[PDB]
Amino acid sequence: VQTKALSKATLTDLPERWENMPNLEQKEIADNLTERQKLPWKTLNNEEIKAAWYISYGEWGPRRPVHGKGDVAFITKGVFLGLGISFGLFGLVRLLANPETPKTMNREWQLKSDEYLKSKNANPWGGYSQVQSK
Amino acid sequence: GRIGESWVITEGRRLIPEIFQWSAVLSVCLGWPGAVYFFSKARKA
Amino acid sequence: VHFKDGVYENIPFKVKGRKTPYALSHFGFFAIGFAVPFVACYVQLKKSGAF
Amino acid sequence: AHDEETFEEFTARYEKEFDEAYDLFEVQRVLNNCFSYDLVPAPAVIEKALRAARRVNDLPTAIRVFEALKYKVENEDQYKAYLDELKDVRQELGVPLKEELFPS
Amino acid sequence: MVQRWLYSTNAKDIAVLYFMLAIFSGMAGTAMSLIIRLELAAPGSQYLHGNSQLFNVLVVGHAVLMIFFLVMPALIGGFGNYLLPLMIGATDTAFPRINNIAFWVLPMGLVCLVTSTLVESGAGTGWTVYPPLSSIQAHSGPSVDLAIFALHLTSISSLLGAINFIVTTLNMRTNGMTMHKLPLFVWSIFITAFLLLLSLPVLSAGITMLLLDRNFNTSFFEVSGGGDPILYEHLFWFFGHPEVYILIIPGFGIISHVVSTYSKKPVFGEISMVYAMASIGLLGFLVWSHHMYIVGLDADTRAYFTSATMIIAIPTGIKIFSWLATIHGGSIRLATPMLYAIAFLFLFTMGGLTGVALANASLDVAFHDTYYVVGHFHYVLSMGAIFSLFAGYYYWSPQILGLNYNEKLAQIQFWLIFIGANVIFFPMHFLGINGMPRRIPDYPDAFAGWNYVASIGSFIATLSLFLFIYILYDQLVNGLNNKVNNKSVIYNKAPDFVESNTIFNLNTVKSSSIEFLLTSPPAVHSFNTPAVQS
Amino acid sequence: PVVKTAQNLAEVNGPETLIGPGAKEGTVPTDLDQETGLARLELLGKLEGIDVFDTKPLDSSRKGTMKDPIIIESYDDYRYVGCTGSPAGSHTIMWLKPTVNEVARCWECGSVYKLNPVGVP
Ligand code: HEA
Ligand code: HEA
Ligand SMILES: [Cu+2]
Ligand SMILES: [Mg+2]
Ligand SMILES: [Zn+2]
Repeated sequence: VQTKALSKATLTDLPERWENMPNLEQKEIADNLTERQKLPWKTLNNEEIKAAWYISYGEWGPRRPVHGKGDVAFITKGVFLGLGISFGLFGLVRLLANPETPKTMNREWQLKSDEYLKSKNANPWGGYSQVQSK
Repeated sequence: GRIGESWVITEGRRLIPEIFQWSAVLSVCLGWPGAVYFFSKARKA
Repeated sequence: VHFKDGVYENIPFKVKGRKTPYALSHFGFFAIGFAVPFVACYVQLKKSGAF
Repeated sequence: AHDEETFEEFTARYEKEFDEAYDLFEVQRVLNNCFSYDLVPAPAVIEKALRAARRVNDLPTAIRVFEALKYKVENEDQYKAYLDELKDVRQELGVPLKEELFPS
Repeated sequence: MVQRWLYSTNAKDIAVLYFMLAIFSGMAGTAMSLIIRLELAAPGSQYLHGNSQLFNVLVVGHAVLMIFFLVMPALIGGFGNYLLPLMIGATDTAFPRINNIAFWVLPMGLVCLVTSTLVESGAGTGWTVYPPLSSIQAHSGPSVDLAIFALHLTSISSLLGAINFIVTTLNMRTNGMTMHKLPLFVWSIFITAFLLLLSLPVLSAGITMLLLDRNFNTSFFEVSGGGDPILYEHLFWFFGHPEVYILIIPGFGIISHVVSTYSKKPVFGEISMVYAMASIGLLGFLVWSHHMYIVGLDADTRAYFTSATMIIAIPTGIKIFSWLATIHGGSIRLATPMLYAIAFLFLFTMGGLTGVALANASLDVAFHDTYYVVGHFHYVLSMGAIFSLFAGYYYWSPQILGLNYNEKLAQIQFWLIFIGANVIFFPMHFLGINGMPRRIPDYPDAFAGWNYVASIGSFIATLSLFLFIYILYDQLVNGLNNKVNNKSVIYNKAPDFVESNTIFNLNTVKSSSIEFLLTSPPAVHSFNTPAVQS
Repeated sequence: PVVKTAQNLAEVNGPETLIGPGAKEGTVPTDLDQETGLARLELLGKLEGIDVFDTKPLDSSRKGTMKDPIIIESYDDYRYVGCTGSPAGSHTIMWLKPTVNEVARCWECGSVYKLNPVGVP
């Protein structure tokens, strides 16, 4: 009967209020709740039980999650952006390599080069056709 | 256990949806050579 | 003499109090590290062929 | 002791370990060391844990017993046939659950 | 400041310098890997026009630089020098000038290795520098002499660090560390430092025999004159397999510690795990000629070695099974070193399975000097030692450097290096079983697809390292702001379930080794008084 | 000024008292004669009976909590203590950092550690 209950405006909406409260008010309502818990428990109002549970066990400070508030979306955006950036830079590094190809790279050489293979039945059951060019 | 839904059902419900996503992640951690072969000109694309 | 300890007195780089930005030294270190095989390739490509 | 612990030795050892605690660190420590074993404890352990949390006079560790237990059990029929065994201790001790306290 | 970084007989300010040469040489070696895989992207003479000798010089530079100047410093030298005195309670190491000269004879091996690739076109042999490919008739010049003087200097550095480590954890332990109570990374650095001084003397003897039959007219491997080049293969691979077991055992220690501390569980049977690791160490000498199944050994000794390499394979298996057992049943907090620890298990089990596919002396005749071998060792060396290196840095550097990194950039760096390095070395197996030999500038243009896929992957694996460089910069200039402004993770060990936040702020760090109890950047005289233990 | 050379461990007064007298022209030197500094300090201690640099695993006989803690001694303001249960090897080794202004509570054993910080800085 000695300690006073916390009023409604000091303690309303506390899981939506704990992050931007000043560090001088947080110690005050922490002291007030940890002395309100020394009463019989049934006379603790249902507004402050949620407050005590969020203060002692909420997802703030030490219990903050490592993937918080859509950062899985940020990291998959970063992964696909990195894949696109590396693809584009590989393309414009590939652009400056060498003008001419080895002459046996186009399809016209490849048709003769596997006609020669089927003349001598090389790779008879597996694959023997070599084209790989457009 | 003794009283409740049986352990066979309550762990089959937990693990039977896990087998298909395991097969998905293994079929795309070892099966992307098939996906890169599928679009190339060797498959008469 | 025990050398005095802090958050930036454990590394050879000076970071906070400088005249030049830290990005200059920090990226020039890996610029010369990434460009030593390129200068090896250049000195090997002027000795035999062209470039 | 690396030899195994039977259930009666488990519940007697932990009842005599919940009786001795005096601070809050001790109650939460022995509660964590009781819940992070393999079995779920019989309610002879957990009503003594509720009394030992009442002796230190703080509420939310007399609620996280119930939520840690809901994470412990294998279904909710075990949870309901459990919770009607700790009915009157929850009544006269006046602790709430989670699902009725935070409706979501 | 000259006496704190140039004379500097203090094992904390030597490890930072080890790490600086490690990141410098790793950048140079991955520039060489980028140039190699950029030239091998398509058939026909690419970016370096013709000039196969330059490609041989580039591949021996990549191999020997990234082995003996990135992985061995940043695992043995840097991490052992910073952590082996800091886990057993020594104020710092015994023989301090010895591990100062080990560091300071590293980069002169580096500068003579760099200037070996410029004079008289250059040493091209590959990192397993063989005769009579390297004798004076088939390879003239002072290039490969400087290239193996680099190996003499790196050999001397690693042996001096080995003697340093062995005595500093055999005598200067703290008050209660018994002979089996040390954390497992101390045991890994212990056994690795034994394998160094039991192995690399044979290496330095063989390569100085190579030097004095190059220049001093002797005839160890000059065959017209009495010798034989098979003796070099024996004398080299007697070090060559213990060298990679040296490079991978501290990886096992680092991965054991990070999966112990990110799953809130002790490792499953630490005594059986350290017995398995010590038997791997004392058994890794008996299988040195599994790299020589082709050269003309008898079928009987080939049968012995293909029997013994599978008993090499079994305790690594029970180590990986104990890792699965100690992450089973935990409370796994998926932060960025735990991600590398999880990826290391899969990406090293894959390489070990293809390694025991290689280990059959029957089966090695279809796979020797073939890109299947590259797919095996660029799994178990690259992904193994460097995923353990990344899970060492991202786990220890908030305590060592005292500046917290960015977290989302660390996770995109992990996923970029994971994807972009799994796409490189996986087509190497298909190139191997289709018939591509090693060390070719490029190839007959049948298998023209998988090289292109690997080359489009190596750019991702290089861009992830550029993002790691930006992670280093963002850690170095935004450490305190990543402490404060909620971009990082601050507590690596989360509070347990029934523990309050006001009770977590009492016992902040629930460690099991000393290192996470010292303050960020730790004091230069940390253990003034000994650190007692029961 | 005037300096004698600390015949046993009681009369040491800093690093200027551990010198000792030199050997003669013909005799081999004993370690009591010529050894100086920390080695002379350890030798004089071991000849008196004690040994300095007191290395001992800490007392894990009793548990001890906040009515009477486990008292540890340090010459500095902190001392890293690795607790291993109420027997010698009960649970795995958990490292605590008891300092001058805060006790250290084990969270797995439950024992607490408090200093008597000797100091003299
Ligand atoms: C240390 C071992 C190591 C590693 C990691 C690599 C990784 C790479 N290697 Fe390889 N390689 C060898 C050692 C290694 N290699 C050896 C021994 C040979 C045999 C030579 C012979 O026999 O002739 C060889 C051969 C070899 C071949 C086969 C060529 C042939 O012989 O025909 C190719 C082709 O792609 C290649 C290129 C690459 C590329 C692009 C990478 C990429 O993976 C590189 C990207 C790597 C990273 C991005 C790692 C991160 C880098 C850091 C610097 C992190 C810093 C962090 C800390 C310090 C904690 N090297
Ligand atoms: C980091 C050093 C390192 C490590 C750890 C390994 C690991 C292994 N390696 Fe490798 N290897 C090299 C370095 C290494 N290798 C190098 C540098 C080359 C090229 C040399 C050159 O230039 O020619 C090479 C190539 C190479 C060869 C030479 C082939 C040739 O060139 O002709 C052989 C031969 O036996 C081999 C086999 C093995 C085996 C059996 C393991 C085993 O230790 C792997 C153990 C792991 C497992 C076995 C998987 C985990 C276990 C389980 C999941 C349990 C179940 C498994 C079984 C029942 C088998 N690899
Ligand atoms: Cu080997
Ligand atoms: Mg060979
Ligand atoms: Zn304890």
